[PDB]
Amino acid sequence: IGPKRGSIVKVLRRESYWFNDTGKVVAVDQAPGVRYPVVVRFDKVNYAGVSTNNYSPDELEQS
Amino acid sequence: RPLWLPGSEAPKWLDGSLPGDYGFDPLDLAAEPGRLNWMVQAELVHCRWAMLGAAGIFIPELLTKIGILNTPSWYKAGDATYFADQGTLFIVELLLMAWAESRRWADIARPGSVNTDPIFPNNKLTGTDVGYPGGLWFDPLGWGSGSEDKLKEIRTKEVKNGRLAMLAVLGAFVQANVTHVGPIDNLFAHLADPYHTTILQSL
Amino acid sequence: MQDVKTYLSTAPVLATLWFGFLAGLLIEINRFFPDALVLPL
Amino acid sequence: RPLWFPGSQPPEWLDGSLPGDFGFDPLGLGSDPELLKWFVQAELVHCRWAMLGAAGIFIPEALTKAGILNTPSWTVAGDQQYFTDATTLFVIEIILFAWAEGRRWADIINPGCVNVDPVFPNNKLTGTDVGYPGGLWFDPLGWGQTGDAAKLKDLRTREIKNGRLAMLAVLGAVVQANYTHTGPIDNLLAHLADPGHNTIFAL
Amino acid sequence: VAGLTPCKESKGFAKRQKQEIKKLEGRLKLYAPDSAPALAINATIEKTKRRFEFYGNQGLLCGTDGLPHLIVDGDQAHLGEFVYPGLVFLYIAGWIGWVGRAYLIDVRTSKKPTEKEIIIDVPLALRIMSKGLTWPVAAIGELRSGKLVEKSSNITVSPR
Amino acid sequence: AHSVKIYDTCIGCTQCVRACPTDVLEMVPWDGCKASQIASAPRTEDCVGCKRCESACPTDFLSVRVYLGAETTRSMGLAY
Ligand code: CLA
Ligand SMILES: CC1=C[C@H](O)CC(C)(C)[C@H]1/C=C/C(C)=C/C=C/C(C)=C/C=C/C=C(C)/C=C/C=C(C)/C=C/C1=C(C)C[C@H](O)CC1(C)C
Ligand code: SF4
Repeated sequence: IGPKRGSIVKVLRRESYWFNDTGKVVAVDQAPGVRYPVVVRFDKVNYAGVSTNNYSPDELEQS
Repeated sequence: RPLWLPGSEAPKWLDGSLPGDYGFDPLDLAAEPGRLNWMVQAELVHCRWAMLGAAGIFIPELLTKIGILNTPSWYKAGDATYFADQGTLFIVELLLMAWAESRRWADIARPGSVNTDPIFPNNKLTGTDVGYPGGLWFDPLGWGSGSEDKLKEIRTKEVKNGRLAMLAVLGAFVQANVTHVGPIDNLFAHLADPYHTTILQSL
Repeated sequence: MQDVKTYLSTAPVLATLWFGFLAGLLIEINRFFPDALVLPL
Repeated sequence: RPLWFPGSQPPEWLDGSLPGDFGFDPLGLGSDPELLKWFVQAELVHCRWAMLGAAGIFIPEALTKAGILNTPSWTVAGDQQYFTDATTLFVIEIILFAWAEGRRWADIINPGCVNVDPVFPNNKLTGTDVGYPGGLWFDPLGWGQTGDAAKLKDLRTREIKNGRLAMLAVLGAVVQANYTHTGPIDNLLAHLADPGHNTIFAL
Repeated sequence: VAGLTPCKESKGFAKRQKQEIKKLEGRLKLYAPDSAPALAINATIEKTKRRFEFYGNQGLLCGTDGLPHLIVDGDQAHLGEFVYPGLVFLYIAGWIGWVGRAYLIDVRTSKKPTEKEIIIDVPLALRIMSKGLTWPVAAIGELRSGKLVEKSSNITVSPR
Repeated sequence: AHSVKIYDTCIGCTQCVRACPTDVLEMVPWDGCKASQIASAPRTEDCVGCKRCESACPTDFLSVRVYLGAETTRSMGLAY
């Protein structure tokens, strides 16, 4: 599943720090039952200092 | 081709097709796609208004120095009285400039659209390139047509004579601001004592 | 100078060198042209 | 290889390829290869301006002491009155050196680009190294263009070491005028009489 | 204009010139006339007399306090109080705003974009600080071409 | 007392439990992540409300979330 590994996606999740921000997909989990399989890496950190977050494919579009 | 600065790379937008191209865009004012079409039309009116400007600033002042016209100076020509009011002649100009420049505005925006007459449509302008309205009203001698290498030379001669006139007219402006003397007398005061009539002495 | 000029290009040094030049310029404007309340040009 | 400090190891950036290279870099400011080529270019025009400086400081003041010429001292030479004012003597020189050093600025950045005369393209400079332009205007005797490289390096080494003595001399003339308030030829003849006492500690 | 006399014919403005030199002349009475601190007060008096003769010659408006007041409405007499040095300012302030904006675009497309802001790339900086000279033609040029503003779909927006 | 809620954005990184100073959080099995575990708050009546778990949660936005509600002698942290 997922759009593609190594692709550029835009986050549609409202409560994330990287909403409407360009991110790079580093891992998509193909195991069933995982709610947020797509792991997206960002060039900028959030207030917690991390750049790695998991999103569903419904919360991302290819840009 | 020769450039404005030897050892400097020419910009990617100024490729050398345009007449008068010496790769001189250091501040990148014509980089953007579609922008160099506007800046040639801007250069062409400014160069032709300055050659019209230099023929009305220096040539009547030079013949005043000989004394066969007795025309007033150009910076005091706005105070001169005529058959019309000086304020009135501004607005009659910009009603005529509203016609002549908006016909020119549509040529830059939509080329090949306003070459036909608004009244008698058999009269059509023969100009093909943008910024060169060939026709009986503007080029009656037909000097704007021929080979492309021959046409590039006479278009190079408009803007090289035009850039000199722009510098000229910008020079007369600052000369009349800090010295308050007309610019033919500024030339004749520079052929008498050149090392004492300089921009540092005039501040 | 692969690293000395990198230190000289840091944010506090370049702020000191620019504002040293900036306050150096505005003081020297305020010597030859002091008490300037109205721009004449 | 002669070195400035015979026990010390020579620096890596000073490999002896440059003329007048004696390994003197205790602060190591020529460590960057891009900045070393700028500093060699900075040292060349420093050397030749100081040798031209030392021929206008120590040569005519020796003729002033010997009575050959009635030229003023080098400290008060700019204070004298000429046919051109010294404020507007600078902007004549600044304009003339915007073509002399500005075209020299391109040769340091882009080698082999400003070697062709723009007015007449047949005239060109017979030079291949940065900082040594050659040609008829700068090397009319052809001594700087030799086939052998060992004699050519020593002649450029002879140019540098003659230069850096004058950079000590013109700096020496500046501090002598600030300390003794006397011309450096007159400081030499005061020192040639009693060298034990007439020194910097004579106060 | 606005009930203010010109400063060249203001009796209160000439009173402040009289009582400022008199304050400095009484400071000069306790020094030798050729002394070094007396040359500073003598240079202060000539700086004061240059100042008052400059304010009256620019058509400044002086109130009942004897003080020069600025008319910032855009009067044809009063352009150098606000309009002329405001356009001089906004050109310089837009120069600061254009070369700082163009530096961030030039370092966003880099390998480490955050190391180029603590350590400012001077050859990259100085090649666009010259380019900030012609900035109204480049700001409205980017405004007309759409490169000045970013679309709201690519802008980080806090949720409702 | 305090209501600690775990959401489905959790990756099972366990550091919310490790940052807990009053043993509220525990890791239960789950099927929604690679680690196959999610946090839970059974002893939420022992929660002081310090939000050390929210400081240690790397998920944006947070998976553990502490809502300060009615406060008792457990959630006031008193010894008297
Ligand atoms: C080309 C180099 C050079 C030469 C030959 C001279 C020569 C002279 N200087 Mg000196 N001087 C030099 C550069 C030079 N200086 C420099 C770089 C400075 C700046 C620090 C000064 C500042 C200076 C002062 C302020 C005074 C002298 C004075 C003197 C005279 C007395 C000697 C003395 O006290 O030396 C003092 C020497 C120094 C302070 C610096 C040492 C000079 C260089 C750097 C070292 C030697 C370099 C080189 C090996 C010299 C080769 C000499 C060779 C041709 C024989 C003597 C004629 C005095 C005078 O007027 O005498 C009456 C005087 O008061 N000098
Ligand atoms: C290298 C090194 C190594 C590491 O880096 C460390 C260190 C230590 C840093 C170093 C070193 C350094 C040094 C020593 C420096 C110095 C320099 C100099 C002194 C120069 C001068 C230089 C100098 C020069 C050019 C000079 C010039 C001159 C001139 C023009 C003159 C003129 C004149 C004349 C004729 C005469 C008249 O009447 C007057 C006049 C007009 C006045
Ligand atoms: S710290 Fe956050 S992401 Fe990690 S296990 Fe606890 S609730 Fe889940």
